[PDB]
Amino acid sequence: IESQAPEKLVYEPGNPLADANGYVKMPNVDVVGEMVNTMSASRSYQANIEVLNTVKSMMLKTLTLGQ
Amino acid sequence: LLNIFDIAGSALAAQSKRLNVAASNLANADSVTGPDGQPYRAKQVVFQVDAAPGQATGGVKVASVIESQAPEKLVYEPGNPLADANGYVKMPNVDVVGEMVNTMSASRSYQANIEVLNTVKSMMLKTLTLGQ
Amino acid sequence: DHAIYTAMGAASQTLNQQAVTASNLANASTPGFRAQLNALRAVPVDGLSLATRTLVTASTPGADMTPGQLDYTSRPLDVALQQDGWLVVQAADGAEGYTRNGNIQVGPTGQLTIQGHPVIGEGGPITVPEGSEITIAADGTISALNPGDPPNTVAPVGRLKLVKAEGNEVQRSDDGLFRLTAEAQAERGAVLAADPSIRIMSGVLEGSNVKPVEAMTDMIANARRFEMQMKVITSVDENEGRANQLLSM
Amino acid sequence: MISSLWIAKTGLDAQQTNMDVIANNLANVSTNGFKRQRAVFEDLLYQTIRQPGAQSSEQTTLPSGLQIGTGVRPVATERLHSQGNLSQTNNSKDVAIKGQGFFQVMLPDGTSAYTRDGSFQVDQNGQLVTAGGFQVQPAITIPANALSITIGRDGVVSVTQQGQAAPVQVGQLNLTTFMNDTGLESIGENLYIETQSSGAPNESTPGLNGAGLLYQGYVETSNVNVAEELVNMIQVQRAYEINSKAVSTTDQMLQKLTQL
Amino acid sequence: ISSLWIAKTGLDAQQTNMDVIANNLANVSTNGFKRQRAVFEDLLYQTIRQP
Amino acid sequence: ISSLWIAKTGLDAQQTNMDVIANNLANVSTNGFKRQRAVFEDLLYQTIRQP
Repeated sequence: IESQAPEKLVYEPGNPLADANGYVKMPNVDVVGEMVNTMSASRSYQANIEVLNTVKSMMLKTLTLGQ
Repeated sequence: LLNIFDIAGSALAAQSKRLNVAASNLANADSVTGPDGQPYRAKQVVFQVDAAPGQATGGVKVASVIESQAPEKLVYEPGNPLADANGYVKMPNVDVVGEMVNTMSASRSYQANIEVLNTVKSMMLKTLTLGQ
Repeated sequence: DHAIYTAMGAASQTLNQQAVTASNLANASTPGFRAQLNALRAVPVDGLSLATRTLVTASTPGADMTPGQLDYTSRPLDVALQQDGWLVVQAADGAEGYTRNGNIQVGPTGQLTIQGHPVIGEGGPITVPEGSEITIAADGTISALNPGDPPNTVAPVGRLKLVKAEGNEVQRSDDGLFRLTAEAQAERGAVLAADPSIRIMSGVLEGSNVKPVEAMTDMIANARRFEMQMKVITSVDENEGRANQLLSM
Repeated sequence: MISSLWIAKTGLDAQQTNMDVIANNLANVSTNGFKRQRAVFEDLLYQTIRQPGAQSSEQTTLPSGLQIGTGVRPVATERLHSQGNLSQTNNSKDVAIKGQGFFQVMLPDGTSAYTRDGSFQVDQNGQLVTAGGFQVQPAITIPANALSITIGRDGVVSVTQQGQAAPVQVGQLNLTTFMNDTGLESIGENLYIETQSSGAPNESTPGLNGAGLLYQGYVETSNVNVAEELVNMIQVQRAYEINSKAVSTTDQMLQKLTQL
Repeated sequence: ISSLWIAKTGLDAQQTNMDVIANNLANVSTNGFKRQRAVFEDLLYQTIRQP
Repeated sequence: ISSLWIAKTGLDAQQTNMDVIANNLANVSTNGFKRQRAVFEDLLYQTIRQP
């Protein structure tokens, strides 16, 4: 989906793409929030990778049932 | 190139080109003439999002570095050639404080993308040891 | 692990405070500008056990209605309001905004226009004869003397309406113009009275009340708080990463 | 890039523009008829983020909403048309103005400009010109052998001939007044051109219909109050330093963010 | 910021006073000239509220 | 920067003015000498378009 932040503006009435009351529309990125998002995304990805490895080890030792 | 390596590397290359435009403008502030004999027209970079086809999002393309159309602020020297009637030298239209702020902003964006690349790279090394 | 979010919040919101200060601080030497004071709100997270987290949401409680300090320009129609006074101005959409900018101007056709979207007084927009030579009195009356007529013809041509309202009962409206808070509307009504006790200081303008002292420590505390948040984030992620070894093997 | 950096940037640019105004204003002392120019700034549209709630008034509560806002764009450079002092040049062809009014002048490209400057001369043909050869309108042509020129208090310009005990009335030097004097478009060279913000020019004889009178042998001075400019220079310098501090603080915070 | 503008107003008042003094002193030996005195006046006061 | 350019023009104009003053002052006791006055003029104005 598309984030509904208020789409911050700047004011450069020398640059095109600035409307009447020259305002370059300037995408609405919360930089620190995105830093933290990547930080936590990496951590959760690593957790799930590990879960995969642990389950495979569980299953390969399941094969050694009996013998 | 893997997907995020492409996105972040494009960010890095775009930021580098923006920084080069800023450095060139800052260095040619107060430069009377070009080679052909013309005002040095200040430069700007326009950032488009990359990946027009497919998902419409990801990466940055900065093709077609263009010219900032501010009015070429003038000085009066009717002893210097390069001055028209009502002697007026052409004197580049570079906004030096804008260029310093732009330089700091470009550096910070550069470093942020470096940092995201570092984190994701640790993630990928962990990925490949999947099982074995 | 969710602690990082709270810390993130603080960091993010601190930047917002910085932003406010910056806009609050670039606007020095902007006529009649009202500093937008800011605060941080604790936000508890009431939940099912162990209420331990609180967020740091940023906010702007209002504007600083402390009269900025006056510049004497001797220009006949530069106006300074007394404390808690406002000039009423027909806003862009059309409604009575309130300003402290007394830098009045006249168009060729005689429209009194504090920077355009004109001024409102005792009726619609105030209009004066084209050869204005305006003078503005202490209580708001506006007199006009055509340049080539005997000076005993300065009959008043209008009155400048002034309104008393301050702080709690006034909020900014996404332009430089203030309005009533809609809590002060089941009160002194939609359109206020002229309050014939607010005085005018003629030939004098008012500058912005941007206190550099409190802004400088606003910024100092903001920077320190930001990098404290960064330390908390660093410790939290290092904790989680070193923790992730539990599940393997 | 975050909003703080660019907001402080526009603050720095506004202070730079104010300093440009002050420097021009200070260079143009000893420019006859020059009008001091004052920079007027304005805030930019406030980006609201969270509308305020309701004041429940049960307890004293802070009215917290959130709007950030930006920018200090320069909205005008007004021209303060107050009467400047006069200086005696003893020069017969010089002239100053008493009250509102401007001299109409024909530019080489054919349009008419207007000037509050009286340092006139005569070209080799006898026409009144303005230190730059711009003809004064309507054209006033002086005979070849005038002993003296006199420009009266309503512009009736006349010359004295050898032998005549009568100053043949040689021309009329009429004025032009504008409805909004401040709106004129200063094109440099001490000339203004009329624009939609000033209205059509109303031409009339000096002293009538609101136009001023004429003082021969005197020239108007620049009305620049150097005390205002010096104090404004101090203001501009310290505001610039403050905004520079804001940029530095934001940059350091961004560095700390991007380390991790 | 604040004291800067206050002192600038003081400078402007002193300069107006000096201008009037200069016009008085220059116009000595002008017939029937009536000398001029400038009366000054403090500007609006701002009230800081005591809780 | 443009402010420095403007101020340099102002300094040049004042120094030209001083040169004219000094030439007038030196040539006192020169027969038939006609004094000189420097007349100045502002430069073109940069227009910034309001959106």
